[PDB]
Amino acid sequence: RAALLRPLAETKTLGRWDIKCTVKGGGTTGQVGAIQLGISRALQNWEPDMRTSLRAAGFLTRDSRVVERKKPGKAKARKSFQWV
RNA sequence: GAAUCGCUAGUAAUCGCGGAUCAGCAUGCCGCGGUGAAUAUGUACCCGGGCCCUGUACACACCGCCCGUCACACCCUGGGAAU
Repeated sequence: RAALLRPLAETKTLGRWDIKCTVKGGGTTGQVGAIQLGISRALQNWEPDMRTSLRAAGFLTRDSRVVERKKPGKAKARKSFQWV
């Protein structure tokens, strides 16, 4: 909740807007991030003037750390068995 | 225990979920997603690889070649009393 309210604890006393939302897929941190960045998209009600206040702190871009798959042979994407 | 192994950001660690072969079956394997950091001093060190510059009796290429005593067999030869 604190995480999803930071996106508007700047240049907004919270007393100006309404958000009707929805989210699916993934997990507890995935969904919260998804909602956060959706708000970050739709903060374009004032289009050419809010990305000013936003990009500075970094409230615009996705976390492109999408999970790294499992390769063969190993037991994970970087873990490896033990040779002697 | 000595040691020794695995890893530099969605990774480590754990969380389960899903296949596989198959009537009967996974602590195994393959895949998928949840959550999720430590640390970047960098080539000093052991380590590993390359360069090129020197030295080599090595070329099966140093786990290489290789010397010497002793134990062993055959062969040849010297000294040697006395002849």
